[PDB]
Amino acid sequence: FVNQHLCGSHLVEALYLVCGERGFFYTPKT
Amino acid sequence: GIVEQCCTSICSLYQLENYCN
Repeated sequence: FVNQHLCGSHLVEALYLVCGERGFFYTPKT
Repeated sequence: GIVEQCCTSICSLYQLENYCN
């Protein structure tokens, strides 16, 4: 269910069922 | 330096389907 996935744990949730695994980039710039 | 990709500009079934490859 992808709907209004803009921050607010949305990018996380939508990503918690797409990769099918616990481990992604999710890293800003330095 | 906080980008706003898929948080308020772009992203919507098309570029994802590979956020982690």
